Amino acid sequence: CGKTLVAKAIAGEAGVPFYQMAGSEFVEVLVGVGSARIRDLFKRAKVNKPSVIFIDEIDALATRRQGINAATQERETTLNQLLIELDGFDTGKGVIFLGATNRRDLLDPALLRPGRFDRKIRVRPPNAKGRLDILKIHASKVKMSDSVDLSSYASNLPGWSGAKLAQLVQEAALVAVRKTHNSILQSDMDDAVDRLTVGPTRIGLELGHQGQCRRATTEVGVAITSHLLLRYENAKIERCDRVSIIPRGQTLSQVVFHRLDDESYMFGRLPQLLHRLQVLLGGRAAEEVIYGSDTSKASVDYLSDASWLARKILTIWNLENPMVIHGEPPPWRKRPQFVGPRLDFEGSLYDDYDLVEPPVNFNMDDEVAHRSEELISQMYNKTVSLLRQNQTALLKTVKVLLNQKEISGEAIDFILDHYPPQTPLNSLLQEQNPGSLPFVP
Amino acid sequence: EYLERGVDVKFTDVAGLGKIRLELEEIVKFFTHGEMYRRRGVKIPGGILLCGPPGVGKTLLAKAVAGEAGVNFFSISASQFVEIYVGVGASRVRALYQEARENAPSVVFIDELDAVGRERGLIKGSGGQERDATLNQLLVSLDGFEGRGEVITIASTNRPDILDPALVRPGRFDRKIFIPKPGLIGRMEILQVHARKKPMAEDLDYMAVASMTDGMVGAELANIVEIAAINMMRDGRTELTTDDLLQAAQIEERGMLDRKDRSLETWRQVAINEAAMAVVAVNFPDMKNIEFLTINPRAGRELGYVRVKMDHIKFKEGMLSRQSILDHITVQLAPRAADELWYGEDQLSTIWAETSDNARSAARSLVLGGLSDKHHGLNNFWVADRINDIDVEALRILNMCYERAKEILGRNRTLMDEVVEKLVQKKSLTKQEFFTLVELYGSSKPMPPSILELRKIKRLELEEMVLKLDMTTARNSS
Repeated sequence: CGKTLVAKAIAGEAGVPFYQMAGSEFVEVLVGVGSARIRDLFKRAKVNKPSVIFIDEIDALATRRQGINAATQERETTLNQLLIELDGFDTGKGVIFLGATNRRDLLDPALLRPGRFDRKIRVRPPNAKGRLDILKIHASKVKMSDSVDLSSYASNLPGWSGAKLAQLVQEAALVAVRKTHNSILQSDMDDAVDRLTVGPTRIGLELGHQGQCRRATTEVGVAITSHLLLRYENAKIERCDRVSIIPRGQTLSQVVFHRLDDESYMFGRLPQLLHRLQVLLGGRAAEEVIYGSDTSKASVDYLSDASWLARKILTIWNLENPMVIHGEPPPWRKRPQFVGPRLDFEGSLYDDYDLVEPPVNFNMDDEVAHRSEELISQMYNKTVSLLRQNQTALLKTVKVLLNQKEISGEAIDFILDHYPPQTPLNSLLQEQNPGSLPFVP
Repeated sequence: EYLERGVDVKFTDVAGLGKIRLELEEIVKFFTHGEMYRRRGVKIPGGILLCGPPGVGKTLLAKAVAGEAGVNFFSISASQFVEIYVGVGASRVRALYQEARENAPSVVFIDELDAVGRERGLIKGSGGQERDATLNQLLVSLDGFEGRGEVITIASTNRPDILDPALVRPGRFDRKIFIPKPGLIGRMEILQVHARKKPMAEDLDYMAVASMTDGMVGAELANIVEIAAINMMRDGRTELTTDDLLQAAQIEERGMLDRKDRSLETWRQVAINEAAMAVVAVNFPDMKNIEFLTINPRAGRELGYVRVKMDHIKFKEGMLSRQSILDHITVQLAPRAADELWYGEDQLSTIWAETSDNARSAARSLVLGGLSDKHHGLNNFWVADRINDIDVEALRILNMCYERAKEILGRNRTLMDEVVEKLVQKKSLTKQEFFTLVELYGSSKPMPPSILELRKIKRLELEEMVLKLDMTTARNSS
């Protein structure tokens, strides 16, 4: 996030001497050298007044004495010397101390007391406008093509730091060098984005047709269910941008999902959560409506998340109105991530907000389990009924994705428009090539 | 080495002392009138231990009593005694007590004994052996053999329970003084004594400021002074006033006020939640006094908040009635029911998922805390049926409180609407205007009788029935 860059900017704007040093440089083998270095640095700063002292990675020195060699004693002595030096500062001497940290939990609360660290400023990740400005700054240093729209990549990459955007620009320049382009095109930007997010493409590493059609069925069913829920009931859900089945990094398939604005990520109502549960169950719904009663493992993962999410409907959030007495923690925890389904609609899916209590009565537990099974079965039946009413569009999308190895959300929408509900399957089966799309984006 | 220069702290420089200051000047008498103490056959108590929350100025107290005593002052960190090697610490404490002995008269100070005063046998390591050796060396220097009457040790610990029983034995650490959190007058004195060093106005009533920062340490009062020094360049006014300190106390109590982009229905939802919270809070005696009601987002809390200060004596002693808790759960069931009364059961939001968990935790705690009247308290059983039935009473109490909250909320729909409109329009409401709207749009709130009225009616009933027994014995006998 450029905390060191911010401190350097402060020093440059103030026109004052700037003494930058890392905390790990104070940690040595000989005891007492770090305290002497601290004293010498503070003396040098006091000689050239006014001045700005900057200590990067102060958590290396100010690690808490956790209750969960002589290096620990040396760290304690250096921290005590730093505390003594900070407490002995006269405010009128014009020397400003700055300490940069990435883990505020590891910091000693003694430093957080008034008189040592009076101001605590949180450097948040840049917003969409901030990422746009950072991308403009980093693209000012490299030859850029006019077809590159930095606003789209600023909006489509949430949580990206300025260093990550600089790495993105540098990787795109490297791709343009590899492709012998005179300037960074939009294709180079997209390739660098895909390299950082889902990784580089492999070289002909493909499995058999059996284990590939199943992944295609899962991803196409999820995308089709999401698009149908958007089309019919006007659900406040995300949008499928593109689907790929080429292995990338460690993922054999992917569905890029466009992230909605954060203002809709707080007041998650019951219909929205039920529709997202339907989206999660849509994969197994597609496996059931397409491959009959012989399903596979590739749709169990989503089947896990739904099986947890309904629980968070009934126990943690208490959305239904037989009231419950206690929640339960998630037995399995999965980190929110990329092209896998969003599961961050309320910030996260597998993160209980400390709302769990141990149970005493065990009958309410089986009542809750029965209610969860009923809700899961009802939503699964609903999404199977919804998907079974549109079979030609689903099969056409599966075949098109199997042929092209990639598809876009607008292509799925065009398939849905050209295939209304309740069309017979012979219309699709009589076409000369099912895996052909006449739409040119 | 372990000696300090330029000690000038006195009892005037420290604030919020109280009768502890009396004990403090006893130490001064122990350093001044000691010949009369010795002539009366009294041994000088060499061990005083100051115990309290961090930030009360234990080091400041030691400096003040050393300056008022007029002797040399030693202040040493206890973490220096603990070493990865064994032996240096015992030599350090021996040389420390020796240089304190030759510098008689003198008083020494050792802070945070919890590093070196731990029990022997809680950790199995060489560091524990070094700690035991240093503890025994200080034990034998303090009382072990004859030859010290003029050196007095001063101790400052935050956790007195870790202290060795050998140390608190009479003759080593006998005097134990607790320095508590400052109350009211201590906060006035600390704020004034930290504010002498800053130009200040004559209209500055610190009473409201201290009435906002209840239950905060003297270091936190110094912080409140510290947020009353710089922040005025944004407006550029003349002199420090009341409202600046009030806003500084609000900032250090909750956090920095930040404004972000928002929609209108989000504000309506947040203001509806705050409206339910405040409306149910009005109708109960346990939290009737409401001061602030806002929906502005802060650091760490996007949601709004309400402020209530009932007297803080019953909570410390633990005298809270059952009706005091059963109402509060109803208050914690104020938001969700309002959702059920505003957006329908099919569109319940997830903003009240925290207060609803507080309500269920409070219900469980009241059930298993002996306040239940199922058999007679009895939160413990042996057979499975009663243990299973314990949890059912929590659900029943939760449902009863939810229905009571729903009825109370439906009683005040007009007050609901007016205060929610004012909340979306103004984003912050004070006590006066909110209570004015409550008076304009409130319903009947029959307060249940307190303990005194019940005592008086039961006393008159008891007197009348016992005198009824008196005649029914007398005229039957006479």
